[PDB]
This record gives sequence, structure tokens and C-alpha cells, in this order.
Amino acid sequence: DARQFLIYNEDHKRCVDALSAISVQTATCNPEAESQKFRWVSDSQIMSVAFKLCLGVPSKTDWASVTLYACDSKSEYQKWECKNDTLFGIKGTELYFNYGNRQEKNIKLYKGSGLWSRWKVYGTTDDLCSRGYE
Repeated sequence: DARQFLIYNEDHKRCVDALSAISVQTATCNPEAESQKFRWVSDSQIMSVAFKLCLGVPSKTDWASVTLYACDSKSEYQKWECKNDTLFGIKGTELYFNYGNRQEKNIKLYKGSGLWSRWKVYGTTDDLCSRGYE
């Protein structure tokens, strides 16, 4: 489906990989891997295709793990937005979708806004919102 896409980090040359509802890490990009497919299901939520769950966090806290939760349009812990230059993070806060620090395999919310908090739709140079709505 045109809506489905892969979340890519240029610096690491890796894509987001959903392992389970409590584990979202990264892996060598493969457009054929369901676990690597995601899709916007609203103006602010991204759903894992393999698990039918939405990317979210336990709280809007630095280093909070980003895993999967039952999609809920009323929840703010699973709402995302695009910043500038492909910077991606939690809607309304200065915490970003991040990977690469402290040998941590799972995606984390981080205050740093460098190359590790920037992501593109795999196969393009556009931010994630280019495959969503709004």
C-alpha cells in the first residue's frame, strides 16, 4: 500500500524495526519485511503494519522508550509531528525519535536534535510526514 513506508536514518543507514509490542529497534533496511513497515493512521499517529499497534511512549520523558501501544486517538503519548529538516518527535514537546546513543537498541526519546533524531521515508529525502496527512 502506497501509505506503508520504512522509517530511515541516513547516518546509520538503518530502518526502524518492530520486534514486539515492547520492543522497537533498528535493522538493515528491507522493504519486504512487514516488521519494518509503518503507516500514518491519522494526522498524528503512526501504526506498525506487522503488529497493528501505534508507536508511543510511557511518558513524555527524556530517554523514555518508544514501543507499541493500542492505537488510541485520545492519547497524547502516541502523537507525533515533524520538526525541521526531517527532525521527528513527540507532538508539543522538544523530545525526539532517536537512535544511536549508549549502545541502546530500542528507539528512545532524546533531547538531542542531531543526525540521530532525524528520519526520512526510505527511498526518498522527505520527512516522515510526506507519507502521512497534514
